[PDB]
Amino acid sequence: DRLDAALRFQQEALNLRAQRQEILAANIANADTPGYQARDIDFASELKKVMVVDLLYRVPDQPSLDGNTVDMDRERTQFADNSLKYQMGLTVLGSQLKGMMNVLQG
Amino acid sequence: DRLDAALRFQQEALNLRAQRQEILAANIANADTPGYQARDIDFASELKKVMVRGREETGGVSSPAVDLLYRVPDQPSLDGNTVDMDRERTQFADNSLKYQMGLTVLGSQLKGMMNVLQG
Amino acid sequence: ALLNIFDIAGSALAAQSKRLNVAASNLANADSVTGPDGQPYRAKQVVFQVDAAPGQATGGVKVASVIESQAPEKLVYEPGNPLADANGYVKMPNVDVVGEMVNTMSASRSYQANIEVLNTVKSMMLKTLTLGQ
Amino acid sequence: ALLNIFDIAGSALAAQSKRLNVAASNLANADSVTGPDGQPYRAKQVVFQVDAAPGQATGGVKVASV
Amino acid sequence: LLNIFDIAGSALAAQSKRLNVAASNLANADSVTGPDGQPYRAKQVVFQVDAAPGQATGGVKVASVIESQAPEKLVYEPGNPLADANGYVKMPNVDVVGEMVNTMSASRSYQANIEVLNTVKSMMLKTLTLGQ
Amino acid sequence: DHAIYTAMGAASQTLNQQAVTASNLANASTPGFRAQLNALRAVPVDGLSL
Amino acid sequence: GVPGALSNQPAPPNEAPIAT
Amino acid sequence: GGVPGALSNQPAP
Amino acid sequence: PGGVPGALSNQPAPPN
Amino acid sequence: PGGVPGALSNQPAPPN
Amino acid sequence: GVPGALSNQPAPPNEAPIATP
Amino acid sequence: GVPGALSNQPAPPNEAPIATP
Amino acid sequence: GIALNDVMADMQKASVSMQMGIQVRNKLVAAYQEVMSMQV
Amino acid sequence: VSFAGQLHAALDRISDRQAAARVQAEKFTLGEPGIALNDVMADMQKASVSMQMGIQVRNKLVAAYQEVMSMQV
Repeated sequence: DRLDAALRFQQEALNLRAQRQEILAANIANADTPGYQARDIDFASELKKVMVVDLLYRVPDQPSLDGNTVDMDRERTQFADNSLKYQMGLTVLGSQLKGMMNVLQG
Repeated sequence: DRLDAALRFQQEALNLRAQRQEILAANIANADTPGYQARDIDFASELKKVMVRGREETGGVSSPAVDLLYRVPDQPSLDGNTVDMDRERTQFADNSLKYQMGLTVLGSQLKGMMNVLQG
Repeated sequence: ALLNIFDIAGSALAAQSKRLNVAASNLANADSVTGPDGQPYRAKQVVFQVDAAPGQATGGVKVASVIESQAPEKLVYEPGNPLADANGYVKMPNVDVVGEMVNTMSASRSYQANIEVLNTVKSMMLKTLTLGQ
Repeated sequence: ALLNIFDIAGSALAAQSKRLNVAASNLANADSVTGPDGQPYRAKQVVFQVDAAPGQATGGVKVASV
Repeated sequence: LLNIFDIAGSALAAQSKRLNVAASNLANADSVTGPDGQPYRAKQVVFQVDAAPGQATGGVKVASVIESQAPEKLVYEPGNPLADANGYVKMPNVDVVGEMVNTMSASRSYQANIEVLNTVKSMMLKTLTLGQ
Repeated sequence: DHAIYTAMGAASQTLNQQAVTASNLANASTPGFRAQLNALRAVPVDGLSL
Repeated sequence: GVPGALSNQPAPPNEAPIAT
Repeated sequence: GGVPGALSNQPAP
Repeated sequence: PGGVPGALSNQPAPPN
Repeated sequence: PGGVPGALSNQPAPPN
Repeated sequence: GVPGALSNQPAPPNEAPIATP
Repeated sequence: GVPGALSNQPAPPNEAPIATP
Repeated sequence: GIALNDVMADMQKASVSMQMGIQVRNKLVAAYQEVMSMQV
Repeated sequence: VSFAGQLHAALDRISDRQAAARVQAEKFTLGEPGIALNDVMADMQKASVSMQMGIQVRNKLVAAYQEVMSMQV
């Protein structure tokens, strides 16, 4: 359907933002697990792949003794950024749907 | 001619409202620029002027032929701008309501005419 | 001529965003000692000008250029740090933290004011589009 | 990825965390006689550089090495 | 209700002026000299009713800014160049508690006036849709 | 909106005065030292209208 | 001039010197 | 231009 | 002629 | 008319 | 490379011995 | 004179003397 | 350039004038057909 | 050149503006540097206003055509 092609990009971006949000929250929740590696996804490459998931390990900053590589500050900033981008995607998708609607209303 | 003349006052007042709001938005944008005197226009005198002699432009960079007057500052500032934010936001809201009033009056007149014509 | 408010407020938003970014960059490097070239970090500030071409009455605002702040470099006596002076006077940036925090707050407030201007202007444009209907 | 302000402030947070970690490790090892190999502990320092991604305009803080 | 806009704007200006005076006074609690060498005398705004064509009720206008007449504080620093023949340097009579309370009350009045103006503007907006 | 700048100036100059006082205190053992006096001058901004 | 009124002449540049 | 905005994507790509 | 907004242009500048 | 608002007026003063 | 980047390899285990092996 | 009501005559000016004279 | 304020106002004015022309012509045509539908 | 040509030009202009705003939004969502959220949001706003203008013009034009076709000959 042509309607899907117009809204495909924003829907895929929104779904990818939700998945990465879940991954970041999993990183936050498992901060205290000894031996847990902080995982993340490269948003742009996966968005290419879906439009046309694989988890990448985060490069550790400080060496802990229990093997936990989760850094609070980095993932807190990433979490806030992902929340903001999810809201922006919701706004853009809603604007596109509302425009398609006011075209029809009459 | 007759219909153009009957709807000309409110149309010109609404255009002058738009230009005054552009000026007020420019004042709000430059509110933190050092060395910017706030500008505003006398709505009534400029409205009568546009009424008697048609609208004109300086060039056409183009701009209206309105007289950009300086607002009297309230209290001094070291940077040297006279944009007092309370005055700016009060004039902005007042101009907003008056523009909506002009839209309402013009729309009412135009319906008041389609009512006659429609049959 | 309500469309020009879009340009005016968009330029104002961009300029305030640039000013906030510069202030945050200065604040985050208050404790820096070295630059990419080895030079000490110099506190930087934007310059605001009226975005009016010759013959234009009133426009928005534009960032002319970014300039190094005029203030003495903060001298620290640490002649043990590998970076030092002839007499061990490490040069640290001249960032005034209170000024940067106040600048950040002011930029945020001006940004929000411009957003309100844009919102009400769009509402008026829609209402004008509903003139006779 | 990150918005510019987010990246700058998050880099600042990470750099301050690294400096605090270095200070804490130094304060812990204030009375250490030997390491794991037989050499004295040496006080660590952290060097802040400006991560000027564009030409001389802005940038957060990075830490080259301890 | 446009006169209400005039009233609210004038009152916002007056309360902002009072807040600015209080902030300047609080900054200069410990100031010892000005440009001319005279002590800083604390400033106070004067409020007056702006009802010139509106009978006895109207907005509030700041008539003037006046130096407070409370006696200047005296500090014994005979080595100070500003010390007189008796060796007393004049320091401002700014009351810290009074200025803090003035700032707080001015802020509250400012917010109340803003809420009044918003309610009046909303009422005008709804009046614009009479009979429809 | 500009009282924030007056208060910020007051706070920054308070920081400067504190720096002067700390520099004076750091030299309590310096032989033959003369302490630096500090004073907050008030600068009245000229202009209109009040 | 009354503050908040309109005048055709700009306000003079204001300065805050430290020493007269 | 020389300065990227605060609300722009990391200049570092 | 504009200038630097905020802290720099609202602090008492040097005489010259 | 009116006088100084706030602290100065709502403080007891010598009669004059 | 940079702390906070993305790599396809898990970091090596974080061992801290008390004596030299 | 019920508080909160409306009266034709203005309220008398209040006074806070420190001494009776 | 021309703003929505002018565009909408002239657009409405043209709609009004066109409606007036249509109504006047309809009246004239109805009168003519009533005259010609006569019986002499 | 003609009325149909002018209407086609207006439709092309509106569609081009909308596509430009959409492309900039997708570029921002992509993570490419230099694209600011301010510009994205303002351009989306402008595109919405232009779409609404086109809708109103279409509505009136259709109303005028219906009025003309209702004329009795």
